[PDB]
Amino acid sequence: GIQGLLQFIKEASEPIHVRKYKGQVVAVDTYCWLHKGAIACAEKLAKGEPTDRYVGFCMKFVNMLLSHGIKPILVFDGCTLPSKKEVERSRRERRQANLLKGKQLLREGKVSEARECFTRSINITHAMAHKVIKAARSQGVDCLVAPYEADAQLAYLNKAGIVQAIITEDSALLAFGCKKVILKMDQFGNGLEIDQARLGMCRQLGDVFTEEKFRYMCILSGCDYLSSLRGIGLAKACKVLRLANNPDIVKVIKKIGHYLKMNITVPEDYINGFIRANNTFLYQLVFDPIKRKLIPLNAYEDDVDPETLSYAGQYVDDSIALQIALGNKDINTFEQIDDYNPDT
DNA sequence: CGCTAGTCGACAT
DNA sequence: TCGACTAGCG
Ligand SMILES: [Mn+2]
Ligand SMILES: [Mn+2]
Ligand SMILES: [Mn+2]
Ligand SMILES: [Mn+2]
Ligand code: NA
Repeated sequence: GIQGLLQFIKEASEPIHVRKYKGQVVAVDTYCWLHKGAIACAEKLAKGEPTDRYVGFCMKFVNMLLSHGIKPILVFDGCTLPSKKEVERSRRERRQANLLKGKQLLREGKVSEARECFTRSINITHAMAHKVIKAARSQGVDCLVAPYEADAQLAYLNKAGIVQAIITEDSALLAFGCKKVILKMDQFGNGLEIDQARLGMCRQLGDVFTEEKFRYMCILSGCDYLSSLRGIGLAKACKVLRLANNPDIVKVIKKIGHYLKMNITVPEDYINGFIRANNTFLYQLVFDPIKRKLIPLNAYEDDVDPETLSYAGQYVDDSIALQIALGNKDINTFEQIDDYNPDT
């Protein structure tokens, strides 16, 4: 959701081929592939007609990784995150709008236009993802459903040393503190890598290459958890953090118009939103696959009360988190759609 | 120049 | 699940 982030830090990126990670473990932001896969068969998906074309699309990529001796872990988005509800609403509204329009264009005969609308009405469901999971597993590929956003789960797997890199199209994964992200990776393995440790290569960040400041910059520029103040993008957010001296980020935001020589009113709820968004990048719940439990992405500090962090994912019993992670529990019916047992 | 909001692009015949 | 582009605005 950090619009314009990749161009802005392009200096820190390197063209690569995934051969680099041969014999290592890479995690995949699989909903990216799913959304790409679904475009080919949008019409049938919109009409409710049966399709599994998207499964073969994802499997091309999976197969390619395996051929180069990469051990992929496919990660899937799970339950809805309240911090993202506004964005979830606008996406839902847009899908609905386009689906209706396509249908009306079918009673018109304009199949060309109707196709353009359907393709923008695509909704990726757990049922669709679960078909990819079965395909993957049958080829011995580890799959994991995040309890909430795949984003934080990926970050967690990268930070824990479980995977060495993350394949995704979402550059905001860097604000979650991923070490290595591989973007724009094509079907042949060519892609664009950004390492957190090379963010200092990026001249226009100044000293906003440190984890905490980089996160603040991303949030300030406007992210999925929190719309920016009007007139603030990456460059001005970066500028505020460069020029600001005070460590207390709240006191800096309150006087943000000062650092920028702009008339910017900062509403009281914006500070609250900013804190919430910060806490969401930091403490969004993930599933530790080794101990098989729900944990915050980072350990709680001595400044956060975990009781107040519902918006970052509510805890559920670990036995339930397990069934979700294995893909057994449908997200929504919360009923068993499968009974895969990794032990046996 | 930097930011915004709208648009449109991803598939693959 | 997202990103790239662009014309217009300050
Ligand atoms: Mn849940
Ligand atoms: Mn979703
Ligand atoms: Mn994201
Ligand atoms: Mn995501
Ligand atoms: Na912004």
